Amino acid sequence: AQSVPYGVSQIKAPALHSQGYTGSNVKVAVIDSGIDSSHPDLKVAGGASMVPSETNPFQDNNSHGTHVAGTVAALNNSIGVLGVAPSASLYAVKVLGADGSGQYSWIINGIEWAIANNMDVINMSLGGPSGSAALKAAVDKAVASGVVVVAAAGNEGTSGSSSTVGYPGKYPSVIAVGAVDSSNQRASFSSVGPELDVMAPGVSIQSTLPGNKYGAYNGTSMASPHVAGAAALILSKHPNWTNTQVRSSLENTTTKLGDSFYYGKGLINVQAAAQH
Amino acid sequence: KTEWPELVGKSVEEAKKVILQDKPAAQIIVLPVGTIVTRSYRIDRVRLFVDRLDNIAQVPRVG
Ligand SMILES: [Ca+2]
Ligand code: NA
Repeated sequence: AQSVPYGVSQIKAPALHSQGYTGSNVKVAVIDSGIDSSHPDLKVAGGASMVPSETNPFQDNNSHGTHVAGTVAALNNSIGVLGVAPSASLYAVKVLGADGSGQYSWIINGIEWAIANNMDVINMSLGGPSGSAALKAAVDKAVASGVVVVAAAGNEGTSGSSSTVGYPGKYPSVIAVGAVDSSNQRASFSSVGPELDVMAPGVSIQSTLPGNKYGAYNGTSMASPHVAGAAALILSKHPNWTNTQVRSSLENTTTKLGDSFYYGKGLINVQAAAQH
Repeated sequence: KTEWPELVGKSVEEAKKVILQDKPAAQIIVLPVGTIVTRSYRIDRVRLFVDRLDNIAQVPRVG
């Protein structure tokens, strides 16, 4: 049987599926460790690998990418799970190796490929503690070109009054996403700071895993694809809206939670964002 | 206990001992400083970011 993971209903994606809005024709690049394209509960439309020794983006030797991609777009059928945007066209943009790490130039090259191939949404479930001129340039150009760009805030918890949001989430051009649980409580690991934009479910999230498996994971990596998927739903109902409009509709319709330093504007609500 | 500020520019082995001699089942991974990594949070994992001198450059942290 097919199960709907709790995070997909918490953001209210089912209300949009009920009017026929499921992401059809919206192109989502998952910039990550690749995606297992032979998964029975996934359809991958294209891709490229930037990782010099792992040239197949359709083989995911880590498991991370495939799990992120199932949150965005696991197929609506009679098996496994269901994505936020289950008719989305998923692109595998492999920038991380089997150990889940990559060089900054591989990440940049991934973003560049996403611009060149006209992606509508980019999801980045990844980060580092330092930025760079080339990385800042590349995300600001994706946004200038029209792309909605979403990234994990980071898993560094609190450190007083200091911000713990990593890059590229820390850039103003990027929607930085933190993690809540099924009770709308911030997860202990979730990064904080003025750069934090919104929250989405990040605790015990079931999704697809390589080799026809399913599995629950935690992290701001799992919260980010909820928002990338939400963007794709909004664009399938309003294909005429810009990235500016999509971002502002999500930020203005959240369920408000705590202090913005810990919760950004609050938990996304895609049903409300899509009625704006 | 979730981070080891105290592990500074200590060597590989000093970090491995302290961390294991504090968190027995640690899955420890050594990676270069200046790389990007996934943002999954795994309670078992402690990633160690080193300079070219095999010394800890950044606060090691569970997850
Ligand atoms: Ca399914
Ligand atoms: Na940001």
